[PDB]
Amino acid sequence: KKIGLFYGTQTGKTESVAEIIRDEFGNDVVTLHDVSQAEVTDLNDYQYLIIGCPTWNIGELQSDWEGLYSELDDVDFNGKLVAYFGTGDQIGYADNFQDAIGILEEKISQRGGKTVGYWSTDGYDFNDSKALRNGKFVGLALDEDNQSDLTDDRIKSWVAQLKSEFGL
Repeated sequence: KKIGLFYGTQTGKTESVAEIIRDEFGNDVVTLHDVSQAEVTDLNDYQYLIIGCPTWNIGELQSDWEGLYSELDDVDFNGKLVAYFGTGDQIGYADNFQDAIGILEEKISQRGGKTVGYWSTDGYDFNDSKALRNGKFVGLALDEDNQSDLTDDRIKSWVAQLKSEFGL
């Protein structure tokens, strides 16, 4: 009803985590939007947003999201609070781990969005990332290929953090 969660997914992991995030928030607070069936103008309807996008393209963005990216200039995000999460492989993409959410954040904050939900890089083994803001990632970094046993606990901690930041 109040937080719009827009995700794009390739193998379905970002979508399953989006449903978990939805449940952790509860009370009909978050409405899920698969970006394959969304329009950029749908983002304008929320004052609270959660952007989900995996990184599997070594120097490109998830197809569904790749499309919306070009039209992100058509939307004013000033006043909106935005959080980010994505899936990736810190070993197979050591130099580009979670690049997708960093690209998205750069664009959105330029348009006026305020990033909420920074997440610690501790416990990850990678080299670089466009999502790296230096001591923290721009949002929740998940790795189901190497750290699937840490996923639910990470989601649990991040949602508790977002509850405070979003004022829930």
